[PDB]
Amino acid sequence: GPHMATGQDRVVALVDMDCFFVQVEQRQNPHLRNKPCAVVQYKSWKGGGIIAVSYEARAFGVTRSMWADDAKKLCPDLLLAQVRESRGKANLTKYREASVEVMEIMSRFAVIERASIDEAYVDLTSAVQERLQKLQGQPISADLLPSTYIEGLPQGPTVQKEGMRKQGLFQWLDSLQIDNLTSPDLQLTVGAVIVEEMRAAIERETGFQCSAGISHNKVLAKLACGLNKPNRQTLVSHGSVPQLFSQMPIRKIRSLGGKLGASVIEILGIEYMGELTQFTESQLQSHFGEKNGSWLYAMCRGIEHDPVKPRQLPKTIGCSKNFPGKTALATREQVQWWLLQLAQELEERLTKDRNDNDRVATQLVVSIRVQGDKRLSSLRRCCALTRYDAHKMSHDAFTVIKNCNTSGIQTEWSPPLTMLFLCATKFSAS
DNA sequence: TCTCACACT
DNA sequence: AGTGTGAG
Ligand SMILES: Nc1ccn([C@H]2C[C@H](O)[C@@H](COP(=O)(O)NP(=O)(O)OP(=O)(O)O)O2)c(=O)n1
Ligand SMILES: [Mg+2]
Ligand SMILES: [Mg+2]
Repeated sequence: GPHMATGQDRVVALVDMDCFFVQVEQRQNPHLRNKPCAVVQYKSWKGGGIIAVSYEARAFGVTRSMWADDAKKLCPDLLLAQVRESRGKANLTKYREASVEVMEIMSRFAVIERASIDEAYVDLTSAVQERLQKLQGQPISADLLPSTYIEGLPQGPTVQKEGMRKQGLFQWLDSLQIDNLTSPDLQLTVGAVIVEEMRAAIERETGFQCSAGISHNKVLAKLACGLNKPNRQTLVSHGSVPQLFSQMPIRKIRSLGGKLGASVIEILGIEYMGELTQFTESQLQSHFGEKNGSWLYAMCRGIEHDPVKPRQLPKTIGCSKNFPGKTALATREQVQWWLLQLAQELEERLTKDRNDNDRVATQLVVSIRVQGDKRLSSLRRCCALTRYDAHKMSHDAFTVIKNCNTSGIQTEWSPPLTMLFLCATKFSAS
């Protein structure tokens, strides 16, 4: 009763850019706007691999991971933009710079956790408290929430999309207790007001549209965000959780999309997140471990405590390239040339990073994959990163891996290399 | 057929 | 440390 925590202590949002790399290319090239289009990497093999898809193209069935030649069979008028290539490899600079534009705007509203190139969590608890004081128990107008869905509503005793959205929003607002500044539902609603303002600022100042989720924790905010993408935001209240989870496949929850989620389904013989409530915490810890078990017990009730970490910048800066099939690297000079290419990109990124962000990397991680190996990495080794110098980095990288060459013949390399990866890690202030 | 964070040991 | 999972 009075002592059962409900996980309603924070207001957390997740903002995720819509078809992000496509919007970056559409802003640059107006001819791609409002068209079925996709962003591809590496044009020579089957037209390139698609990594992002506009919503117009998604209507034709175009998806990420399709070859463009194959996407063209579904959507013959599909337009394409190519990722820049530098030093023989895809170069993601344009998208990293565009990400910084967005993350800097979000940071004006609250400390953010950068979760990926195109999304960030926000802890809005303090901002909401501030705004509630300013509001002075005065009602929240639907006009302040023009792109907000309230998950689960309308419900109870119109056939158009926007009509339903308004109907649900009206039911929600009509039920709100605005004279109680500690009401979690009211706190979420003020959170949604702030997120409308944030999303409007991002669109005004960059041209990019995004979606967002507002709830009491990161997992629910992420789940919420995807419910009404694109260009809308979704509020998932604590009360909405039982119905929402009652038919929600386990794999849809962040961190349960892989082997762990598959094991939950298999071991327990369930399908939906809500079905987890029937197990004791000890039962869950017995199957999935102390940490996962406690997390699952709380999460299936809508409760999660993972903090929004104050981190706006990536913790590592890495450069990698695959050399699949018959392209695997088989000579010393080949391996040395490509390590050098990677090291040169890394140096460029590291130097820019040190000037912008007042920090230096101190460890260089080198990873390879040898042909035949079914693992994503064969060998991983680290060494000291003492100077931002590509020739030194590439020579050092070769040293920590040169004993992998099982060829007595010095010039040849065996087994051939199907992947090289260099990553700068362990940053210190500078 | 290119990235980045984090748990385990 | 090095290996692996999970995700954008
Ligand atoms: N496997 C992946 C997933 C994403 N990305 C890139 C391209 C995406 O535009 C960008 C953001 O990923 P995303 O949020 O999963 N999808 P995207 O923003 O394109 O579409 P939405 O579904 O969010 O509207 O990361 C990638 O290069 N490889
Ligand atoms: Mg996105
Ligand atoms: Mg995303």
